[PDB]
Amino acid sequence: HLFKEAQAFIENMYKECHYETQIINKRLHDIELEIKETGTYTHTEEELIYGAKMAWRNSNRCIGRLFWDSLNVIDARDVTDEASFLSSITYHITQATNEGKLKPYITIYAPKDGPKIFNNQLIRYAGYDNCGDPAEKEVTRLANHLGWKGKGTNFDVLPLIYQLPNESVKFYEYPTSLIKEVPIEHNHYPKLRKLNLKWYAVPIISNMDLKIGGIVYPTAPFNGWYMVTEIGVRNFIDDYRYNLLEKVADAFEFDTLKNNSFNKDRALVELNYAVYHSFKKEGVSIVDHLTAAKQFELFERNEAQQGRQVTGKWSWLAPPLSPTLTSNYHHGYDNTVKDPNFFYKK
Amino acid sequence: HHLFKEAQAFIENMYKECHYETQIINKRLHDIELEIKETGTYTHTEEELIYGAKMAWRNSNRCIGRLFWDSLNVIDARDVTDEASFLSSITYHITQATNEGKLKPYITIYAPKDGPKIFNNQLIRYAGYDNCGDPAEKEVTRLANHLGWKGKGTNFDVLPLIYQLPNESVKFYEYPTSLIKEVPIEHNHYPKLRKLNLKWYAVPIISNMDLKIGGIVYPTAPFNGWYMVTEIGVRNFIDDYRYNLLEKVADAFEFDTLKNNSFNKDRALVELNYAVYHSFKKEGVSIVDHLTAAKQFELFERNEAQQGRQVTGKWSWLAPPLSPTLTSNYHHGYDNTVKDPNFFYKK
Ligand code: HEM
Ligand code: HEM
Ligand SMILES: OC[C@H]1O[C@@](CO)(O[C@H]2O[C@H](CO)[C@@H](O)[C@H](O)[C@H]2O)[C@@H](O)[C@@H]1O
Ligand SMILES: OC[C@H]1O[C@@](CO)(O[C@H]2O[C@H](CO)[C@@H](O)[C@H](O)[C@H]2O)[C@@H](O)[C@@H]1O
Repeated sequence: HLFKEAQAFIENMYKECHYETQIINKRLHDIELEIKETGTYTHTEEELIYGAKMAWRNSNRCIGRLFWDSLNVIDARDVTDEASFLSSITYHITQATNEGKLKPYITIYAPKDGPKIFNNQLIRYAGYDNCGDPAEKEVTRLANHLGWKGKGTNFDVLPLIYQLPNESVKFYEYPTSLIKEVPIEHNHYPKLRKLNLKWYAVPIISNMDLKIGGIVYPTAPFNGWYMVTEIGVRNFIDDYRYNLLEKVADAFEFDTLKNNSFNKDRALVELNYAVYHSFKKEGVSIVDHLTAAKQFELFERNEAQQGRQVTGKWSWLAPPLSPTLTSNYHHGYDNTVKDPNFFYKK
Repeated sequence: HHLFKEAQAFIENMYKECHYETQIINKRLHDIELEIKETGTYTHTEEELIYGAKMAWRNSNRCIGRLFWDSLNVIDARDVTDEASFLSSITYHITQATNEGKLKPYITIYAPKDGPKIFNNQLIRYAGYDNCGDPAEKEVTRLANHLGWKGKGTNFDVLPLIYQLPNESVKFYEYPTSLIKEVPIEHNHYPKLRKLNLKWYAVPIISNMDLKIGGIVYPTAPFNGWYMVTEIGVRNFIDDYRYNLLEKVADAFEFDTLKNNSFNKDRALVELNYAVYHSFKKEGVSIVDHLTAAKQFELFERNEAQQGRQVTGKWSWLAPPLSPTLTSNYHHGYDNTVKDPNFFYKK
């Protein structure tokens, strides 16, 4: 079964790379071998780089796949000592941030006996009883249990929580200078700044499994740049998250929030307008929900031109703001999940 | 036989819900089994027809307004076979449904075999032309024109009923003006919007679906409820394959630009729904906003739990096309199993 998934991957990659049937066979030969010698096989560095790009390209729930081939992949399968591991994490965050103009990065670690990461994202705000991000409560209790103690504000950057093989779980705090943050303000509603809201620049998912032709990489944090509604609608407004609708509505001076007023709806638009332009002011990359969809159309065009069909999960590709104003809203998608890809941990 | 299976499942589900003794159910199943052998199908007890229609609305996975299923006003018109009575029954439904603005949910079920045939998508819809009107009603408008119907050629020409009684040509019938309640759209804060001369009808009456109850298919059974703001303010007015009014409306709201990062497109959308909502309110026509409708759906789920029934649904349709994250249904999935009785699109 392993060789079967492996074969599938090699064929697709090489066919897409216009490789002579000849070498394809040689490669399958080499693989079939070490699968017997070992139990699994090892991807060439070209396959690892191409496999991760393909995984992003098959990520059905991703609206930003237009830039899939832009991924900067880092082979860290050899990282086994604490110093180099930590060094690789900070390097990723530093190179991804790129002084504001974010760059797609993925740091792939060893598929077996490798560094384990417990964070949902390399960068997240703690979640406490009376403040913080409710979604990060679990990971925050773990941090505290380990000995970590944050300032206790609404935006305490959680530390990297990791564990090397044959060692206990540890946590590492990033120097604040490493994490770029964006104060949120509205150039038409002075009172918004008074709420002291802000968000980090780079979203680095570190709790998913990367699968390339049979091999499963349990640790391979990756990042892109935000799309307004992620911060302005879900992070800040979801009732199970920061749930700031009321405080923000006040900053916008809406005397009421009765459903009849449609102020709840106006507050959402304004908040995303503030988030977007606050990021723009800090020189940090961000894309608005509608532009993000236009870029997605191009992705679809670029794929059809390469003879590939487009898969996707409708409910995710559609933004939580003026969804009908996006092309993808008006038709369905084939949610078929292909390999390579990213999956949730069991 | 296949028919009896479905009739039985319906009878059992229904009578069980009404707490009817086992003997009552078995007696009914006998009578049904009997008349299927003697005639091909069976006839629904008037009670079964009324409760069956309500179970159909309650099982409709795509409907956010199911909290009111219990209140459906069912009209049995399986006896109507002549034209004059057919039309009369239509104006009656429209009359009762509208109720001068205090809209009431109604459904008229005609004969399941050899009954009146209806071609409209909704009893009330605006004509669709090549240079104006509702693009969605092009096909139906072509038919109306072919039959000799001729409208003033505006963006809002109320189409005529198009029907056909057995062994008779397809005809069209124009509703009296007084019969069709309409609402002019205007925004209190934006006087320029009135200048667009927009409006919409009060009652949404679906007339293009099949009602299925215990194996019995009722092809002609128009139903209605009242509108939820986004159906008009977002889809009907803004979809590019509908009236496509974003640019025009934006100008009425005086937006200097519609470039994406300006977010005016989104403000324009919220403002247009605010207009549509209060316009209906000003004219005294029932309407519910998207968020309020979703709150009522929460109640529906609470009531259904208390009745031992599970709730099915189609997520993408339940989530409104405006600030969907502000509705509870957006944050979890829904079992889209289609149970009977139910409504179906005509094949
Ligand atoms: C370049 C900028 C990018 C943009 C703007 C973009 C945008 C998005 C958005 C809006 C989501 C929805 C998140 C949510 O609301 O839950 C998402 C999900 C996703 N994206 Fe992208 N993306 C980008 C880069 C990346 C990269 C680099 C990868 C892969 C290496 C990727 C993989 C995915 C995956 C796996 C999901 C689903 C994750 C989940 O299940 O929660 N994205 N992306
Ligand atoms: C009493 C007020 C009601 C409200 C506010 C309500 C609201 C809605 C909404 C918002 C939709 C989606 C429309 C669209 O986007 O195309 C819908 C669909 C639906 N509703 Fe309701 N509804 C009501 C009454 C009814 C009644 C009385 C019935 C059944 C006898 C019903 C049957 C359905 C069905 C079958 C659909 C799907 C129709 C389609 O496929 O286009 N609804 N309703
Ligand atoms: O936009 C992509 C999305 O559209 C659907 C709608 O059914 O299919 C269309 O696009 C495909 C290309 O990805 C074509 O293969 C297909 O023929 C066309 O109808 C979805 O299947 C697809 O996910
Ligand atoms: O809300 C209905 C919807 O919820 C799901 C999961 O999203 O089912 C869970 O919640 C129901 C509460 O209404 C329970 O009856 C059900 O047992 C539970 O699993 C869907 O399956 C359902 O469509």
